[PDB]
Amino acid sequence: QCTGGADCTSCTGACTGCGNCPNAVTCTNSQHCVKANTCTGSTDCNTAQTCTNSKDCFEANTCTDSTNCYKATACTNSSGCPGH
Repeated sequence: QCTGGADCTSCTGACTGCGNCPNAVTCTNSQHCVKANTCTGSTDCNTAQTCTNSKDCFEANTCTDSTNCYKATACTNSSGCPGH
């Protein structure tokens, strides 16, 4: 269709397995959800409010299976969250 694989930087919707998006609001997985409202099993999460395996969950309230949870509330097996 447009977003499916490991390369986007083309569509302007939601990314689901690419690695590089333009102005998408969110992305499901991959590595390029920095300016997204919500990053799941991905990374770059400074604008979003949560993650599920992102290595940049700074402004995230929930982060499971991720690391570097700059100020988190719920953390189990993640890094940068309540524990360090």
